[PDB]
Amino acid sequence: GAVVNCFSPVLIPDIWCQYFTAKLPLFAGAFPPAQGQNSTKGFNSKQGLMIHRNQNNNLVAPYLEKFADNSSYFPVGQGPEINDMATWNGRLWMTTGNVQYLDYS
Amino acid sequence: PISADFSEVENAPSFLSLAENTDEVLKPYTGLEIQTIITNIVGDANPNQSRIFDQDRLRGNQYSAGGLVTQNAVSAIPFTNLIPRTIRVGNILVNSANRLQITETNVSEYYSNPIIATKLSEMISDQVKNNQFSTWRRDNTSLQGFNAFDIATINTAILPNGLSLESMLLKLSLLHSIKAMNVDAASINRSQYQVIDHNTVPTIGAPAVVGVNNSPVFGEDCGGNNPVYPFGGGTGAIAFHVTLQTVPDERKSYAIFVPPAILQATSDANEALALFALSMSEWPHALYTVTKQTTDLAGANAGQQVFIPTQSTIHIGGRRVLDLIIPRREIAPNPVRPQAGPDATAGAIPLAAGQLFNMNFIGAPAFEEWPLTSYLYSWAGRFDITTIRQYMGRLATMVGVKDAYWAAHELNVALSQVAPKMTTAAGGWAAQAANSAQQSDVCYSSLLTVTRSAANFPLANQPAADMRVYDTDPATWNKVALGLATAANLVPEQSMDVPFVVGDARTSFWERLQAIPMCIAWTMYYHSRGITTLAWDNAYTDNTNKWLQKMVRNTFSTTQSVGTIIPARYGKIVCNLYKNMFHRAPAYVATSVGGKELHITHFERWLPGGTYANVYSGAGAVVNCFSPVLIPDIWCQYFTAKLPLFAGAFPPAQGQNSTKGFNSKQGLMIHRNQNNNLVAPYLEKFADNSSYFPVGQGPEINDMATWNGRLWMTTGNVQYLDYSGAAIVEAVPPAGELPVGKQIPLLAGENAPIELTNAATTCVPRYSNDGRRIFTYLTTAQSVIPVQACNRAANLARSCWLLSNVYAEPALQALGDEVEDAFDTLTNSSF
Amino acid sequence: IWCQYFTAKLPLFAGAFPPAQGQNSTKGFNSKQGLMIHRNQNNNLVAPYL
Repeated sequence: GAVVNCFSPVLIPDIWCQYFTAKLPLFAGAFPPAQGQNSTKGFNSKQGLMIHRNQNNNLVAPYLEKFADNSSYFPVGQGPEINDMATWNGRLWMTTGNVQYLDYS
Repeated sequence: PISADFSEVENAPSFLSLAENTDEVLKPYTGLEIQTIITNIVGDANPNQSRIFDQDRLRGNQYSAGGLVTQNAVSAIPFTNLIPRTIRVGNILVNSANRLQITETNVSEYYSNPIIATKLSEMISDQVKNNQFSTWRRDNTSLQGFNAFDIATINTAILPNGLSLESMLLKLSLLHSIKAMNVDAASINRSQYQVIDHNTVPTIGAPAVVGVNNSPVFGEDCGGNNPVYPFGGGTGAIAFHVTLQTVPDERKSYAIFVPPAILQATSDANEALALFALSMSEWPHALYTVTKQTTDLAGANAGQQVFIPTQSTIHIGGRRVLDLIIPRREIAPNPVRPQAGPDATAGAIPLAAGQLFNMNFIGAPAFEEWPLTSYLYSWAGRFDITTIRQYMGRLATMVGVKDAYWAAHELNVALSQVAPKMTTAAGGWAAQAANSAQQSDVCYSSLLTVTRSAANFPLANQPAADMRVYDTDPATWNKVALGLATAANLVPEQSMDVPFVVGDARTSFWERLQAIPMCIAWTMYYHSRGITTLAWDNAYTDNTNKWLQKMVRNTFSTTQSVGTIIPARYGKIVCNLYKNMFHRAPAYVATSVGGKELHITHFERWLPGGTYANVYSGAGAVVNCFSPVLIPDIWCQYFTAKLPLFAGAFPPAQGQNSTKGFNSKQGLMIHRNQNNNLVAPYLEKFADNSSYFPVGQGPEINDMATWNGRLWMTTGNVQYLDYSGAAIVEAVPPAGELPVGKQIPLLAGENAPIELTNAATTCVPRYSNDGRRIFTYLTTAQSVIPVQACNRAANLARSCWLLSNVYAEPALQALGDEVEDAFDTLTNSSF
Repeated sequence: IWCQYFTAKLPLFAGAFPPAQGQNSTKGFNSKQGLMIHRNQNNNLVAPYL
């Protein structure tokens, strides 16, 4: 019963977004079936992304977008870039099962 | 700019060419120009990464006269809006034995930008009203929240001034600058807790606590929970009406419409009634304090000092009784929410007072007055700067608040950033002692001593006014906040068009840097003609020398034309010494005589009455001479595009040639009086044919010779005597000692300035109190190398800073229009 | 100084810090040459223009 206000605002699950939509964006797409060829993959630096890998604390992050002064703190007056490659890739790691939401450091 | 060699001391612009009129439109001085030199931030915005706490001073290498280089020697930023009402004496905190420094404005209504009735106002008169003259009908054509008999008594005879949103927007520009001290600890400098109380180290960690009415000395808790006004003992009265019929029969013209655009379902929505009632009434309603955990120099005695900011000591308003008319939903006939008032709650503070508020009274019945110092005391811990910013954005949607807030903001900076005077010493870094008048004696950026209070608080004396500011009248506000009138300075905008200073954490850092070019412009004004400090103090009515009365007469704003302010002569000299010297224009407001519309800056609205920027000696004694010198020179040189020739960096010793002078090839001559022992520099040709100025003559502006006079009193053993070598009435420093900047505590690997490096050498005295000319003398034995340095046959070893000149172009983003954000490149055709 | 003085053309990263001649002695390379300051998590320590 505790407040878990660390996500973006959700109110309805994924299937209502995905089954009712004619043309749906990339970052909110259904996960295709498990045991198939071409099943479930991600987006690496071939699509322009970069990995963070804070491996000193055994703790690595996805292939996310390039920073440009967004690394630890955002600039006063700027926020997160619309990137669908990296938001797909971030929820691709939230579904693994032991996920930490920590920091640049 | 500082000098690389003597060939750019010599080829420096003059004073008369740099005080000329300019026709360029220049960008505003944002305060980022000093910032991108004295800190690690050059590029862009930084939330909490950039530790502004440690980045609070001018840093650089120095070069002594003896050929040695000092590595990391620092000069303090010499301006703060915080007077330490608890002083750390002997490593421990004690109460101040000093009165509080108060200012007072001269609020009056002047002919601003003209105003005209709109199509809505001509629609109410022509239609509806005029058409009730045939139908025997008394119907209600209610506009948005008010009766038709409330709009009908306001769509009436209009005053021919036009309103200026200046007093309410300086109060909004002023409580913002108070309530922005509690934002963080690594966003506010530590030097500005150390400008007056220099035996003090504030801490990263606990932020400042912006309290209210809890100062421990000389009253100043003006009703700690039974609050009154600080200027005049009294509590005021506020009443929230729904009609003009309830305002009893007495006031009814003073009644202020609260427009329904400032209160929407976007915020707390009832705090905006307190920002409205605080903008429209009176400043200060209470005496705000800033309490911060401080520690001594080594760090043992961690306590909490109490500060009082300077902008909670500025007496502005004169409206103590407010009657606010509230929008009544859509449309309803006349009647605890009797007639559908949205709200009127008391606050968040419990406030055991004379009317005895309990914790938070929700009450809007018909008349039922509250106090106003009580109603604003309850909303005194809630006015955070984000709420003030969105309130400014709700104001900007209905009136034009872009340029008027910036004029009111550098009015705030003009009369809020306040600096301690000087101390005369030989080398570098002298300060004053603890628990003394001299540490707390303090000046404006206009080289003008801030008056402190005479008796205990709340005050019945009401000292002399310092600055002419305008004000919003209620009667024109009631029709320009309602669609019934409009002007050119009141054309509405968007919340994107709110200035960059509003709601940002970096205001206490930026506002103390905006005040430095003000004191550079006034410093170069007062040093071109050297009239010491005595022939400025008692100069307004001296029957000797009609020239001097004309100087002090014209400097101040004591003229009028038609019912509006004529700004000062010779304050446009300071304004042109700002636009030419900095390539950035200061913010004006509009005043119209009739048809012709002209501009008045804080450079042109000061008032007479008050002493000038005195200098103290090492033992605390007054040394009223030199010229009104405030901040040390390198501020009046390095942060400058075009500094006139008499103020100039002594260039570094490069080869065999370091520092030279100006001789009879430039039209100068040596004085050489009665006795053979003391000789003077190459002064003007008029200096030997005067000895006393004529009654309409003063010191001729010569920057060949003012340079050549500070070139001799840098030697370290001069006397300021006379045409004949006799003493003067003015107080002379005890040796070859100059006014030198304030010493703050150092850090690791960080040095003090060495020798005439944090000093003010430009203040050459040239005009005594008696009207007689002051000559700087040397012994015949010790003037051979200065005279031959003037003749370019020798060199003088002087100390300097090892910095370089950059002076970048303006940015014009300043963290206030980051419209690049991806969700409005696509909502861009719809603007 | 062995890897500098006895050399016809020493690449730019190895270079003598020039002597203090006037007011200018030794300078650096900023974002006009395509560089930037690192500026990590904590506000206390900053890195050069890498």
